[PDB]
Amino acid sequence: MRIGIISVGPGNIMNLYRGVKRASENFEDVSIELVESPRNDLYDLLFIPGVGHFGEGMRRLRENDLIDFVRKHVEDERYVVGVCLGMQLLFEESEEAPGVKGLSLIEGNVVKLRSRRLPHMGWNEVIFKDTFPNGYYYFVHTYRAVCEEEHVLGTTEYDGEIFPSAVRKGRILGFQFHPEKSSKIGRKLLEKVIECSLSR
Amino acid sequence: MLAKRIIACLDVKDGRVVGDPVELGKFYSEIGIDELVFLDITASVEKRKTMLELVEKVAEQIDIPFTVGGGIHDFETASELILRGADKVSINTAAVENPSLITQIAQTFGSQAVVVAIDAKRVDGEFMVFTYSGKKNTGILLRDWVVEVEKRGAGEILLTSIDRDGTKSGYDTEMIRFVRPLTTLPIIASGGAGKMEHFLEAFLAGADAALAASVFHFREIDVRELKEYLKKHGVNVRLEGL
Ligand SMILES: NC(=O)CC[C@H](N)C(=O)O
Repeated sequence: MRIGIISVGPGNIMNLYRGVKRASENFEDVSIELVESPRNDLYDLLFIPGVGHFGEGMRRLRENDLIDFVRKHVEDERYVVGVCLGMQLLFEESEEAPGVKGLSLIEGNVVKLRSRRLPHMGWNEVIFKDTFPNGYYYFVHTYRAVCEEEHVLGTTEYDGEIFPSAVRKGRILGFQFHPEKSSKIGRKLLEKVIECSLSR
Repeated sequence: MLAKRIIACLDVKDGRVVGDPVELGKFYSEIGIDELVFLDITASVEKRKTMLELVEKVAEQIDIPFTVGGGIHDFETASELILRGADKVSINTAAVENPSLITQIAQTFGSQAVVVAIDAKRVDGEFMVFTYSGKKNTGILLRDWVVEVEKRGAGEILLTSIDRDGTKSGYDTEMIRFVRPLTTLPIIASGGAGKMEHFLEAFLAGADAALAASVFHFREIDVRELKEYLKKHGVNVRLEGL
């Protein structure tokens, strides 16, 4: 189990590292590396975290040559998991970054939430279609993904509006909330993600 | 749906709760507190690097958001503490004296990262803003300060009613209502909580979160029992399960 966590991206990435490290405590051969650059070989599980604007997201990937690296990971059916801004970067384009193209790894786009209180900050409830445990996770975001139902993994409702709080396309997974800040239920999710990538 | 937040506040000094702050906060996370807030009273000469190891230690082991404050007087200070691993800082005096500090924090680390602490008091029939640990009347109207705070970029208001603090008389729900329609910022009530009922009230007045100190530490209210209670009175809260 070689785990990568992309460490270029904006905002804090170390909490994700620290929680992924926590979640992996009971697993055999856990290596967790901060990925700043493309490597010779591919991980079994690759995290794209992020807090900040969509454009910074893509640029810190692009500046550091991680687009093809993240891409070659999908080409070899390796687990790729977007967290917060990472989930959004998984899509094609975003209102937050008018000219800026996403990884476009999952079909759809990103759109501002509809509420008068943006960002959607605090504990909100996630309901999944399977695998991952339903309950309250901690969120902070102004924007939301727009995809087909076959890709929706987890649902959330904030001021009347229902949006994907989690998404999935084969081995590509996206989460909108911060597992690393969602207490026990957050480890649990993170353990499960690891458990998915132990399989192939 | 979005949960009403139950927030716990610890006073720190020399990296110690005036237990081990990492210890207690980890325990608060396991019993179901929604957020931690550390208000720091270390001397003047030591504060800087002490506040840094605190954040450094907490951030190594806590799995929920945490706010740091006490004497955060400039952007540099705010910046080192966030880059160190704090989810947000709270600013009060330095916020009032220099409101662009709020935008400098919001624009650099996001609005999420700035909790502005407001301490109002009823003077001559008006809600007036005080600074210097509740010791100076700035002569600034709460109403005026609340709108500016939003407009400058802050993510949240921690709203403290000076006179209610320590009384056990309940939250200042009149203050909450006055503030409620004036801003779209989540609101945290502080000072006055004595019994589970008081939380309901503050939540009904339109507070987005409720903060307490001793009563949590010293155990008059139970976090678990407080939430189920709140749950029984139509307040949507986060509730583990087992
Ligand atoms: N807070 C974040 O940076 C998350 C992604 C995006 N910038 C949003 O606010 O929706």
